[PDB]
Amino acid sequence: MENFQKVEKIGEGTYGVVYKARNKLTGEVVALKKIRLVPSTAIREISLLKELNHPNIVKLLDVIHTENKLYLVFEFLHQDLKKFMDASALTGIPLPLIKSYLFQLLQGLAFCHSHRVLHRDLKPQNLLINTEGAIKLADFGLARAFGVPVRTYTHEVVTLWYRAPEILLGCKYYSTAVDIWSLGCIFAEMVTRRALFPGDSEIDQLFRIFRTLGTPDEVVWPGVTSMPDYKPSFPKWARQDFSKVVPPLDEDGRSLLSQMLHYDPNKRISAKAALAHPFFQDVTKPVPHLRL
Ligand SMILES: Brc1cccc(-c2cc(NCc3ccncc3)[n+]3[nH]cnc3n2)c1
Repeated sequence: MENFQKVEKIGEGTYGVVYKARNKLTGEVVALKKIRLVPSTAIREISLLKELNHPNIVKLLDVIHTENKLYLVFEFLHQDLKKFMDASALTGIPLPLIKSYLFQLLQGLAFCHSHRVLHRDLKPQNLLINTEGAIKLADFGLARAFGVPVRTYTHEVVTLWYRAPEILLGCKYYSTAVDIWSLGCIFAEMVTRRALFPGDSEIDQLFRIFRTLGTPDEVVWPGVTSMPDYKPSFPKWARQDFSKVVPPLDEDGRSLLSQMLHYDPNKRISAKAALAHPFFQDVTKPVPHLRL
């Protein structure tokens, strides 16, 4: 830590305070993350993430285990998508830019997933943008390392808006399809300028999902009725047309959103397959209008 000078508190993450900081020797400007509670297991797992390098993954520069505390030093980026969407509310992110960002995030998932590494807590606050038209995933792999708590260290509620339904139904064993689902929800949110499923508890989240996509059953999701927190007593809602759910998204876009939104995680499109989807045939890399 003494090798850093804290420029400023950026905010309060899942695990702890996030600082913008300068390496007190090397000049480099970085994101510094203190991790609350170190266990041998988390070290070895964190250390596997330093090698998981990709242009659409926020680079983990260094892990520091000293004084029995744990800091993570990250490539610094100046804005997240949550804030960028807020800034863009009056007219929406232009579709060519939504496509570029989606395309790039799928590239980063496709990388991590091929090495068997999931995010598990994708969300706008976790997706970070620069002035070059790029977008990157933060905190990849940290959920397996440390868990995902209900409240942060500052009791701030961790949002459920982007959580896949197999998790909400108590499935113990997640696959990579959970990130696809989150990303699907983020994709719908960029398009409509409104969160898809803003639940404020687990059941409100589940039921919000149900009301839009239909209560899942053994037809669409084999094995569903036998998941840990499934209850025969769930209300049975009918599914809504996607045309109602995300206008004015185009046919290709709606078609892809649907596959990213499949109940059965096994049926849910992979990142790699999704990059091949006709939605992305005219993809480009526009530069965002950023005010820092
Ligand atoms: Br709080 C919180 C929760 C999850 C991720 C991050 C960030 C933000 C960020 N920069 C975006 C901002 C946001 C606001 N002010 C300055 C930079 N990062 N750069 C590199 N890792 C980062 N992790 C912060």
